[PDB]
Amino acid sequence: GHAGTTYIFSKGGGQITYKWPPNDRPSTRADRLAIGFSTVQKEAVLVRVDSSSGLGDYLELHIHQGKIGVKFNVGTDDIAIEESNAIINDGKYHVVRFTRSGGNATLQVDSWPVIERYPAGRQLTIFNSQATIIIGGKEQGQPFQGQLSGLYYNGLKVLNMAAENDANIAIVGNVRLVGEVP
Repeated sequence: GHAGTTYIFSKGGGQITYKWPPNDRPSTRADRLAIGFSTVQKEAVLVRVDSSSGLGDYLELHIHQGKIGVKFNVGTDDIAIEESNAIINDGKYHVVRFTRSGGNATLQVDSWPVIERYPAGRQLTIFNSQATIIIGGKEQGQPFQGQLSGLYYNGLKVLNMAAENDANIAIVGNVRLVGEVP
């Protein structure tokens, strides 16, 4: 079930943006991303994390032809990792956990076998100077429809922050906070 803070993204789509303060853009050797979701779409971007202007570095969580996947870049190539064995756009709740460690990565859904990716060509290590976490895919032209919950990225429980009106968060379009239980 949808755990913690939760948002519905509906018809038309919307977007939740976190902006690090200018002087506090982190650079990491390793990344941990986890998010609960539910949707029936074939195509959508759920979470995208971008490095500042002038750098190519990015990390993107998306659904392509029904399957959840991450694609990322740290100076070298685009690296894709995907759970290709099971459609995940069946409208039920699923958790996806992503790990990055240099150019290598892992991905796990609910509790299916862990998927490992090791780019055969050697990659750089650092996600440089992270500037924004964008949630909802509205910008990248592939807007999410459904529920997102329990977003975790490198310490930052980004959905809870939005619910607490963190000064560094901006919410736009058809995005609504799910209330609490009785």
